[PDB]
Amino acid sequence: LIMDDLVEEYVETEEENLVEIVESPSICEGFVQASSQTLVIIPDNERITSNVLTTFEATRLVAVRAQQLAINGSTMLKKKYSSPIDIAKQELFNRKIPLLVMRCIKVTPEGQKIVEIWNPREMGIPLLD
Amino acid sequence: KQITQSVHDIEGLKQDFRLEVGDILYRDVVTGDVAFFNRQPSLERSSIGVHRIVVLENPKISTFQMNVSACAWYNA
Amino acid sequence: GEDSSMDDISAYSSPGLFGEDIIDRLDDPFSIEDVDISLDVLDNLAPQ
Repeated sequence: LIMDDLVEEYVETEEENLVEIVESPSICEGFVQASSQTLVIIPDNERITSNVLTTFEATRLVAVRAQQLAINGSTMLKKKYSSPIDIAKQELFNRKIPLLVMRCIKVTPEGQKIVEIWNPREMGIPLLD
Repeated sequence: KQITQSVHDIEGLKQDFRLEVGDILYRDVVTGDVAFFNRQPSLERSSIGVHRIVVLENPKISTFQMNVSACAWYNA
Repeated sequence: GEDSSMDDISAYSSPGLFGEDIIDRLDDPFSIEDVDISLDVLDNLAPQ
């Protein structure tokens, strides 16, 4: 009985050189749950990130708005359009998009999330064309 | 059909006669649609790009047709 | 000596190459293991 089509064999050859008494409490250790964070919004005069939307952020805004226009139907465009993509794009260009860009720069160990909330209607818009 | 949370094939929608708001329609690709165009191996950043679809209505054609100058993106 | 009943059936297959007994750990320089390209589109690797 020639079987053939063997499952081979697999070999790993390397080493991972990853460079007060105590007992078992259940509350001092463990706690897989992470502490709830508090949102610190950096004041509008202390924001040091770009006031021009990146192509990534502008694309994300347009995509989110287009999806929400696919589920909803409300908009502020005087010129009506037949596609949610067009409506969202013109909403971004006309500076009437109902979305905010939150840029997170910190995770403080005290459970503090420091963010900069940027208004796309006041921001510069990249090429996108 | 959002009202039924079900997908219907197009043969059984004679009683519909219309689509309601909230319905999702899966329509055929038309000229002007965006498509992702990719050659393996995908070595460079340009190895996947988005092209505007140009539907070729000749039933005797089965290839993907691209301008020759576009091949530099995919090393094709 | 003259028996073949439990003859080692590996020695029946005469050696084909020289160093068949040496286990070599360097990977094959022609494998497509780390190249994630489909089998049907292997023609894209062809020269011209």
